[PDB]
Amino acid sequence: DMYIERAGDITWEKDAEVTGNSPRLDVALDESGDFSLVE
Amino acid sequence: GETTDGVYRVMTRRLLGSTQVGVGVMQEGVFHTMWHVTKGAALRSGEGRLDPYWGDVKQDLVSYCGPWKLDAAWDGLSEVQLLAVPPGERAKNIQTLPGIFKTKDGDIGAVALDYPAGTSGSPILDKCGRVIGLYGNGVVIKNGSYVSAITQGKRE
Ligand SMILES: Cc1cc(CO)c2cccc(Cc3ccccc3C(=O)N3CC[C@@H](N)C3)c2n1
Repeated sequence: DMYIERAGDITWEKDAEVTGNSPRLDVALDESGDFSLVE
Repeated sequence: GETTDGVYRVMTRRLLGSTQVGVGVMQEGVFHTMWHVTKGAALRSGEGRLDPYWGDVKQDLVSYCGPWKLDAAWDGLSEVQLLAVPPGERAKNIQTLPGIFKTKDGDIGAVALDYPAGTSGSPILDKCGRVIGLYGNGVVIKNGSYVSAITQGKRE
């Protein structure tokens, strides 16, 4: 049995850690909601 | 129960200790998370009960107490922030320029940030603080690293 606890406000924070790349990926989405790489 | 707008942890006590299974967003009295987090089960907020209202295993989304409310969209250009909420760790904004999932049905924003499974449902925001989708459904790439779709629902 499952419960929720508040964790913060939803706000854009100026000067947050900038990181991560921006890949363009060919993908398929199946009936079960699972993404896969089309190669 | 707690109905204040913001981001929330989704916890279970059905395993060892109190385990975070995911994350979600409270907006306009509706709780928004990913389907694989709850499997469509009821939630507690203190004494208050939260019952499912809408869900879709293919979109991997679910809303509680009312219809999906979040309708902002990635503009296709600007950087975004993942308001990551990892298990046991404070809420933390991570700014990134999304990549792209190219599918037969269209292109979707994707964010290449790796976090534990329990981070599923953490919101992705635009510069105006609007939630443009949730983190936690995506794909493992050549490297072994995770790319999440920016998953958004439709608002009726
Ligand atoms: C495999 C993997 C790896 C990593 C990290 O490298 C993940 C990071 C964040 C979030 C997920 C998703 C996740 C969470 C918890 C249980 C299952 C899944 C999962 O893979 N799905 C189940 C239904 C399907 N729509 C997605 C990650 N799944």
